[PDB]
Amino acid sequence: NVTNLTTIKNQQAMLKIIQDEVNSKLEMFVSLDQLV
Amino acid sequence: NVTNLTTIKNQQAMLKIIQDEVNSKLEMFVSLDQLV
Ligand code: NA
Repeated sequence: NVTNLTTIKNQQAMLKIIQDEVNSKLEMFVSLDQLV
Repeated sequence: NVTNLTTIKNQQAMLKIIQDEVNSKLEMFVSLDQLV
């Protein structure tokens, strides 16, 4: 039972970092859409 | 054990936000593809 709570933590941190990574690429796709 | 649930609720909220943002971007991608 301890482990799941710990996993949820580590997974929380790793989810947060990856969810921050996607946006930077996205904005350029936004700029390309504006250009087109 | 209750904390694990609270952290899991935080997981669900965070993903939710991310789940949205990505859908909002994919819609504009679809619009671009149809236009091209
Ligand atoms: Na794209």
